Amino acid sequence: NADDQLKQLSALEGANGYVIFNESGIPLKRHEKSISHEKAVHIAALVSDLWNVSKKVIQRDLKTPENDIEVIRLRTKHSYEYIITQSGDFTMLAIQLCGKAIEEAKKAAAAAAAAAVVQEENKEKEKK
Amino acid sequence: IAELSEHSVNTERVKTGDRGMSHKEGGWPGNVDPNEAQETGRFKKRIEKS
Repeated sequence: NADDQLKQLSALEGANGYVIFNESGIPLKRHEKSISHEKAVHIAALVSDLWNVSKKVIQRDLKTPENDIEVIRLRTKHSYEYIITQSGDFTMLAIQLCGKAIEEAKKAAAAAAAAAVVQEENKEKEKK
Repeated sequence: IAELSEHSVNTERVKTGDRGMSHKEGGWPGNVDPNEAQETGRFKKRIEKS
C-alpha cells in the first residue's frame, strides 16, 4: 500500500524523485533514481532549515497572526522544481522537470539503450 | 644574614584534552547507530507503523 505511492509519484510525468522527512530529520523513503540516504541526509537538513525558517518568519517577520506556509515551490535553472508539502509531522521534497527536460531525459535513456544494444552486439561478435 | 629557604609556586594550568569527532552522519536518535545498517533499517520500519 505505502510502496504503491512511491510507484505512483514516479508514474506522474515530470517527476524525478520524492524524499520524505520526519520531524527528527531522518529520511523515511527516497526515490531509487536519486541518491538514497546520502542525498536524503543532505536534502533533509536543507529543507528543515528552510521550512523552519520560513514557518517562523511568516508568523513573526510578516507580523501576520495564525498564518502558516502550506506549499513552497523553488524554480531554479534548467528543469529543476522542488515542491515541498508538509503533512502531519512529515514533510517531503518532490523534484519534477519541464517538458524540454523530460524530452532530454527520454533522449538520454534512448541513447543508453542504444549503447547497451551495441555492447550486446559486440559481445555476440566476440563469441562468434 | 637571615637564613634563606627557596619555594617554587606555579599557577595551575587548566587541563587541555584533544578529542576528534565527525558530524558527517545525519542527525539520529542516541539509541540508534548511524553507521550500522540494522539499527537504521529497524527504526525506519517502526516509524511507518500513522
